[PDB]
Amino acid sequence: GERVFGCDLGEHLLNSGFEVPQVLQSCTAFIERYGIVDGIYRLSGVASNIQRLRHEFDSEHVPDLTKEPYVQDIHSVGSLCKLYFRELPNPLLTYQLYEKFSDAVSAATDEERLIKIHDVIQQLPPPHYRTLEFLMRHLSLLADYCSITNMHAKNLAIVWAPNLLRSQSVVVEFILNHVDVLFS
Repeated sequence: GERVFGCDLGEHLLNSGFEVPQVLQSCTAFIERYGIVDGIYRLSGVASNIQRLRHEFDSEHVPDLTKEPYVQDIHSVGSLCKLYFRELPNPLLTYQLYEKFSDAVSAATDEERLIKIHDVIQQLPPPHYRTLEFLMRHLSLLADYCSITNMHAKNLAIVWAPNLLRSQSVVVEFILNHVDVLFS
């Protein structure tokens, strides 16, 4: 189409043919291999570096992040990944389900929260469902490395939630902590 950043997620995936966005695949693949570092997603890239990457991906060009000059500035990749989500015109968790997600996590026990959160996730439209599963599995994998990155699930969810769920980090942390059962 005409652009990637700011394009509705469903429209973008209809256009590209990918299960989840190429930019998400590229950023996560890079981070999982080369970005297992202190402060992943906490620290930020240099703005000029983020805008360069944005401009490339926004043209549907896939830059080779694993080669210089990209391979050095890990945090521009993490920043870019978050920014893709921040610019979606309908957030990842969707406007339609925003209140249901909040209410779900407000249940009194983890069992009831699990059931209620599950029921909300199951009504996400397919492009949102697939993209959320892929992101949550990436952040769960990263949380395994928390002794290196100093990024536990709680802090991953705090940095991420504003980009994903808007009209909150409790909802995102709960999904992250239960990704295997919620996407089984």
